[PDB]
Amino acid sequence: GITGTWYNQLGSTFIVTAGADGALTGTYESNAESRYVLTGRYDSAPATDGSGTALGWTVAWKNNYRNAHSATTWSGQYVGGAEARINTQWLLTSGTTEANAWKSTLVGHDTFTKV
Amino acid sequence: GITGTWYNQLGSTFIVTAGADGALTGTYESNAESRYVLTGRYDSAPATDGSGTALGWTVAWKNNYRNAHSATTWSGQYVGGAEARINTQWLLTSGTTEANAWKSTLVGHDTFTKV
Amino acid sequence: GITGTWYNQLGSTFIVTAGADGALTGTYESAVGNAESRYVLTGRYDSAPATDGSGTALGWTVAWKNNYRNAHSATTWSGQYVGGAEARINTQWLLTSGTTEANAWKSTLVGHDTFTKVKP
Amino acid sequence: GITGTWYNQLGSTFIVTAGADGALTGTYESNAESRYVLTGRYDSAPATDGSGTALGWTVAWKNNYRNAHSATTWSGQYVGGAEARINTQWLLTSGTTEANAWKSTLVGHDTFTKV
Repeated sequence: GITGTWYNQLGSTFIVTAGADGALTGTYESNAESRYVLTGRYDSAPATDGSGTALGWTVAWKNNYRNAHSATTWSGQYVGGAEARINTQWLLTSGTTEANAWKSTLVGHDTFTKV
Repeated sequence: GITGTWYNQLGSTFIVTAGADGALTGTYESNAESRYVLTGRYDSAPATDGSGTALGWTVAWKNNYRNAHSATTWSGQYVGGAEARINTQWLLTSGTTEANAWKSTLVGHDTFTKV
Repeated sequence: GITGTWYNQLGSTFIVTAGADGALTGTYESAVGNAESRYVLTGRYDSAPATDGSGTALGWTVAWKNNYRNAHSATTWSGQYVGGAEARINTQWLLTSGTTEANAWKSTLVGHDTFTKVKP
Repeated sequence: GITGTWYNQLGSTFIVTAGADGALTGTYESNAESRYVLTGRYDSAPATDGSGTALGWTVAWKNNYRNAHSATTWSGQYVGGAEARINTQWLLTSGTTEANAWKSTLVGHDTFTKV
């Protein structure tokens, strides 16, 4: 259910493989200059009462072409069924000096679908 | 610098290895029954201006003894200096039904040190 | 056009008046949680926003205590109003329950709400 | 416990009156130029178990002299006694265009004391 290609509504696309050990690994494409490594974890033996599957991943925004000095972690759940969704909240953290530490983190949410 | 053993106020311990091209691997404990796998990423080429090093990691709270059907993601930055510390904000998502999604996700923060 | 009656995706109703001094005053009625009947709200908004088509920053608070019950908790919504055809307010919110020191790590929930003047 | 002047480590100062209704009213100072109105709510009947006292408040960052086109909300709790403190998580949202909303909200924490 998780393994595959997921789209948000801003044109972003990620491809993930959900491993039996509970590993999540893939590529987030914000172009080869826009592709980044993702890595995370998921609940590999979820409850079967209609609850969703807890998961999370991280992208550090560096590849072989560019570097944003920042990272995004998404925390959320997979909802199967009808048309599957991954509903998430995210944190974006940027490298800053001590003095700008207070404005280092952005918070948001994102929903991914299989189409 | 990142590589090593870290602690938080509440006495949890996390062991990381920072890979030369941005990977993070390790364990998070709070005894082996409290040991879980972490995985994440970091900026392997941070600014030279005194800024910190962005990073993130995830833990799914399942091991071979336990499953709380939830996962936590930490987004933050490593600050090398007088005292090396990792300053984070985090998100804990639980698997919930669609009716309870609204109360699925906790938010907090955590400071890690090597001491 | 912030003043008025607003609905979120889960059918909660927010009745608010935007005054001249940047004040936000009203009532909230939730469709979920340890809740029943109206709760008092107060907040602030930017009463002289930019012209560039940026939205209007705003915020408000509800403590979940009325004459019928007390959930020992408060939510704050932080967001922006976007005017026009289908007007709307997009928010991220934080819900803090009172806890003892030991349980404080789990005292805050975070979430996102979207309000529209039409009920879903 | 709550009415009076509170200070963060940042320097910022906030003076509040907690009314019997559960109203919070006051000013947030960082000179007139840096003074802003705050309004909020608190639980005027907290449990007795030793649970802190839930509150929140908002400041829109406009006064007669400047306008940042932004608003911050603090969600947190009051913990009384000698080292009485208010612990909060905050959100700061900036008015942005639709294209830019994904980066409109910052998150962080702050701790307020009486000294």
